[PDB]
Amino acid sequence: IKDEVWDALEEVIHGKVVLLNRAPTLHRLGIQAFQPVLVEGQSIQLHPLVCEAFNAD
Amino acid sequence: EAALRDLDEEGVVRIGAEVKPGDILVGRTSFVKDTSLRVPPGEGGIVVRTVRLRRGDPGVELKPGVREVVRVYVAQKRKLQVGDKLANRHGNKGVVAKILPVEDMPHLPDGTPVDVILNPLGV
Amino acid sequence: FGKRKGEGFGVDKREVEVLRRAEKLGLVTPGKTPEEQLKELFLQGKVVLYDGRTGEPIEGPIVVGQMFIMKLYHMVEDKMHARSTGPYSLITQQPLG
Amino acid sequence: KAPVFTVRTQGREYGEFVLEPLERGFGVTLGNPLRRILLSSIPGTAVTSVYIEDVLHEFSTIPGVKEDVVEIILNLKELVVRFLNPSLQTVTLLLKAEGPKEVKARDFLPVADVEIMNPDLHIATLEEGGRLNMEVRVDRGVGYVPAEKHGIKDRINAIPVDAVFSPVRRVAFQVEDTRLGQRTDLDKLTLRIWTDGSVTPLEALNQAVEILREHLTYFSNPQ
Amino acid sequence: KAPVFTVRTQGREYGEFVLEPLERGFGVTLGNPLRRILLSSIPGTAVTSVYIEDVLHEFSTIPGVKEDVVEIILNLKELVVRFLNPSLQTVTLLLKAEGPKEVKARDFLPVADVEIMNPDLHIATLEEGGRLNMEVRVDRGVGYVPAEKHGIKDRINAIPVDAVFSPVRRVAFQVEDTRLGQRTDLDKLTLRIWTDGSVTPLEALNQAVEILREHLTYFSNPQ
Amino acid sequence: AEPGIDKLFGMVDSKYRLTVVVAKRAQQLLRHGFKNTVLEPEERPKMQTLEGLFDDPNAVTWAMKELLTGRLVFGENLVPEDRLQKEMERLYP
Amino acid sequence: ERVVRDSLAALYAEEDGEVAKVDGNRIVVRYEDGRLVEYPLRRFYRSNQGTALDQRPRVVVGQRVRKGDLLADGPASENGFLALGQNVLVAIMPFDGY
Amino acid sequence: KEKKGAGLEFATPEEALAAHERGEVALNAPIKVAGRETSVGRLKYVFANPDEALLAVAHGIVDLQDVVTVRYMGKRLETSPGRILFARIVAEAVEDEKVAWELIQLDVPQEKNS
RNA sequence: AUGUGUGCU
Ligand SMILES: [Mg+2]
Repeated sequence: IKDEVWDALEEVIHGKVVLLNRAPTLHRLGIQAFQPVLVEGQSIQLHPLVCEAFNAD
Repeated sequence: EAALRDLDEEGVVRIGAEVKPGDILVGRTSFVKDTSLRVPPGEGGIVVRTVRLRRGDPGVELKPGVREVVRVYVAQKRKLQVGDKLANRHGNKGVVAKILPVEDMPHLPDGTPVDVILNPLGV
Repeated sequence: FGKRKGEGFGVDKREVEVLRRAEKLGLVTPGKTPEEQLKELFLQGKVVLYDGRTGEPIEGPIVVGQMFIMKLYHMVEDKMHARSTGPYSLITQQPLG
Repeated sequence: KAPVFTVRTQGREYGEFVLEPLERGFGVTLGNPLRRILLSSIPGTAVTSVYIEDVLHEFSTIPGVKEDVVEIILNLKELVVRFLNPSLQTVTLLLKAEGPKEVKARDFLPVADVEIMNPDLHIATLEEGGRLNMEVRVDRGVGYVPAEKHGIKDRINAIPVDAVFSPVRRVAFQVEDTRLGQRTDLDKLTLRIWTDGSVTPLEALNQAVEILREHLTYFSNPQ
Repeated sequence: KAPVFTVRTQGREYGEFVLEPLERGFGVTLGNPLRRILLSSIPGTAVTSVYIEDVLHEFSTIPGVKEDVVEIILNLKELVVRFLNPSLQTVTLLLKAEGPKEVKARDFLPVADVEIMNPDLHIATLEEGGRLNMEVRVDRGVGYVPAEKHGIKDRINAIPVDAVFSPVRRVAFQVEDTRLGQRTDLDKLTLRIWTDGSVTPLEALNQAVEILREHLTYFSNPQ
Repeated sequence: AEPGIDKLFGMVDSKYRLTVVVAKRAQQLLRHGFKNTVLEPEERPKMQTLEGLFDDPNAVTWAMKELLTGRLVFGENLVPEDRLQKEMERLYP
Repeated sequence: ERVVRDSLAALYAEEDGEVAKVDGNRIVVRYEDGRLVEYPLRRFYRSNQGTALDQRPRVVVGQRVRKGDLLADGPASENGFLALGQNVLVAIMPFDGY
Repeated sequence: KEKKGAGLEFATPEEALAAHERGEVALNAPIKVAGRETSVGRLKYVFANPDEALLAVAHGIVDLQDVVTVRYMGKRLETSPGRILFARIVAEAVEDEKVAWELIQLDVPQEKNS
C-alpha cells in the first residue's frame, strides 16, 4: 500500500456514503449514512450528535 | 520459496519468526493442492513455542483419524491504542478516543504533563 | 511549591489570573496572598493547569491527581472486521470464512 | 527597552533561560510555542534494535539472567548515547560479559566519536555463570517511532526496540514581571529545559528557534 | 515537506489564509502565537479622549443633539485614521457644525499628514439650533486600553474614551486534519482575519510574522 | 449537508421521486458516456487531487447538481419505453 | 497482598534461609536444614483466556529471606501487591470533544 | 452576581450614573453587582462595535460572563460578551444575521430546552 | 451444523 493507492482510494469515494449500524437496532434512526473519511487508528470514529439517536456511548 | 523462508523444521515453522496475516504457519497437503495452515486476517506476531504431537506418542489421546497435531503459540505485545477499553475500580468504563502528543496536553506549572483526561460529566 | 519559591521563581502571571477568577468562583478566600490562595486550591485537590497547546491557563482550577486505571480485556485488534468479498460456503451461499 | 537574555546552565542535563522585558503578554506568546517545538521536534538518539547471543524472540529468557529479555530491553530505552558529529547515523554498540555482576551501561565497548552519558543504567544482573553477548544498534531520528513500524533487522534474530528520539525530557515556562519604571504591565519570560544529556538545553533551545524561524518563513508567497 | 500558503481575500478587511501541510502539532504551534500578536501588537491608532463644549460628564445628554453623549462616544471609537509620517504620534482633530446638518467623520478638519480611512462614519445628527463644537485626540497605541486606565485630560473637563488601537477587528483560527497519502494526522492551518480597513489582512499577517522573528533574534547574546 | 437539498425536496411531489430521478439520471449519465451532462462548460462539479472530477468520479453528485437547474424535467410518462433507450445510446458514444 | 498469595499467583518461601541462585528460570533457597529445594520460574504460559502469565524474581543473590516471604511476582503483582493496572496522573476535565 | 458591596440603587437616581460608577473604582461595589437597574460593568464598559467587546475580552478586562453594554445592529444592549458571542455564532452559522438574533434568546442562559 | 457456558453491547 503506497501513496498512489491511497490517493486513488480517495478518488474512489468522494461523494459515496456508507451505512453505520448500531448494536440493537430499534427505531428508524438506527442506521445512518455518513461520508467516509480516511482516518488513522483502528476504530470507527462516529459523530457526537448522532449518538443519542441510536443510543451509543 | 519466499513464503518458505521461515519454514525451518521439516514441516514446522521456526520459533522466533514473524508471522503476518496470510503468512504460512504450517505446511501440509491433501487430495496435490495446498491445504496448509496460514495466519488469519487478524494478526500473527512472534512465535514462541511449537508443540507437535506425533504418531509415536508416549501416552496421549489424539483425535480419531488424526495422525498428528501441530500447535503453534504465536505471541505478540500490544500497546495501548485508540479504541481500547480503560476503566478504574470505582466503575468508570471508557474507550480511548485520542492519543494527544505530550506538547498539546494539559500540564501543571511544573514541567510535568498529565497522562489521562477524564470527563467530569461522567460523574 | 517550596521548590519553586526557593529556586528563584514566584507566582506566575497565569496563576494570578486563575486565582483572580477562582475568587469570583467561590473556592479561594478573598484576602490571602497568592501563595495561600494556591494552598487553599491545592487542599481542594484542584490545581492551576495550562492549556499546553496555547500556554493560556485554563480559567478555573481543576482537580488533578494520580489514579489507578486498568486496561480491560477487550482491545480492538481482537474485534476488527472489514471484508468486501471473499470466501463463501458450499452448503450455504451466505459469506463467511 | 531592548530585551535582555540571561543563561543559567547548571551542568549538561538542566538548563534555564531568561528574557526580560517583553511588552504585553509576549512571554506566553513565546514560552508555549517553543515548549511545543522542544517536546515535538529536535533530533534525538535512541536504541533501535538489539541482537542477543542465543535469544531468538523478544519473549525469552537467559540462563544466569534475573531480568527476562523484554525487561532487559526495556532498560535500553532509558539509555542515552550522545554522538559527536552528524555523520554518525548508525552506531552499533557491542557488549559482552559474565560472572556475578550488575551489568551497568558503563560496560559497553567505547567507540571513536561516541560517548554514553548514561553509565549507571542497569541492563541486567548476571548470575553465577551467566553470560551475555549482545549487539545494541543505535540510530538517530526524531520524535516517537514505534518499533512495530521500522523493524530494523540488524542481524537476523535481532529484536527491534521502540525508538524514543527526544533529548528534551521536560520543559516549563514562567511569566514574571518588573523592569522599566514607566509601564507596569510587562512580562518576564523564564524557560526551563531538562534534557537527557545527548543535547544540552542551550543546543536544544537554539535548534527549536531555528525550527520556528524556518516555519515562519513559509508565509511568503500566496496563491 | 514544504507547506503552501493559499489566500482567499475579500477586499481590504477580511482574508482567509491556509498553510498546509503542517507537521503534527505545528498547526496550533504556529496559529496561536500569531493570534496573540495580531490582537495586541499591530500599530494602529484610536480616539483616546474627546472634549465637547457644553458637556461635563460622560453620561450626559445635550438637547438639540438627538444622540446621547455615550452613543456619540461609541461612534468616535468606530472611526479609523492613518498617519502618513512616523513623526505624528499624537494629533488632535477639530470639529464644528450647527443646524439640521449631520456630522460625519469627514467633517473633521484635516490636520497635515492625517488621513481619514473612513469618512462617511456617522458622528451625530443635529436638530434646529443644534450647536456642536468638539475636539478629539488621536494617539498611536497598540491594542485595547479601557478609558478608565488613561483618560487623557487634554482639556480641563474632557472625557476619557476607550482606546481601540488594534487595527484587526478580530482574528480566528482553526487546525483541520489533512492527509499526505501515508498519514492523515497532518495539521492544516486555517487563519481568518478581520480588520477595520486601516491595513489589509495580508499586511497585518506580514506584521505578525516580522514581530515574531525579531523576538526569535533575542535569544542570541547569553550573559 | 448536501448540495441544496431543500430546493431538491421541494422540487418534487414525494421525496422518493427525487431519489429515483437522481438515480436514473446518474445511471444514464454513466452508461451512455459521461458526456450527456447538462452543465459541463464552467458551472460543473470538481475534485481535489487534480480538477479531474470533470470526467467520472461520482454519478449521484452530478445528478443532484444538475436537477438544481431547469435543464431537466421529471414526470410519469414522457417518452416511449424502447425509443428512449435507443436514441439515448445513439446520440452519444 | 492476601489476594496474590491465596490465588497462587506468585511464589513465596516455604522456610527461612538465604538465596542461592536467582535466575530468570529458577530460585534456589538455603533452608537451614541442609536443603535447597528447586523453584521453577516460568516465563510465558498462555492463560486460558489469552493473556500471558509470567513469574519474575524479586530477590537478589546473597540475601536472607524468611518463611512466607515472596521470591517472585505473579502475572499481576508488584512486590507482593495485586498489580492490576497503572497509576497515572489524571486531570479530570472536559477536553474538546475527545 | 457578587456581593452588593455598597449601595444598591440606580432605578432613577440622576447622580448615580457618574457617581456610583466611581464607587467601583474606589472599592465600594464590584462589577456585575445587582446595583439596581444597571451595574458598573454596564456604565464603565460600553463597547461600540459588537465585535470590539469580544476583542476586549482577549485582554482580560471583562469576562464572557460579566454583564456589559454592547450594540448589535445599532442599539444599546444590556448583556455579556459571551451571550453576544453566542448570537454571533448562530448568525455566522447560517449566514442570515437578521433571524439569528430573532430565533435565539438573549435574556437567559442556554440549556437543553433553549 | 445444534446444545451448554461465559464475556461484552
Ligand atoms: Mg454502551
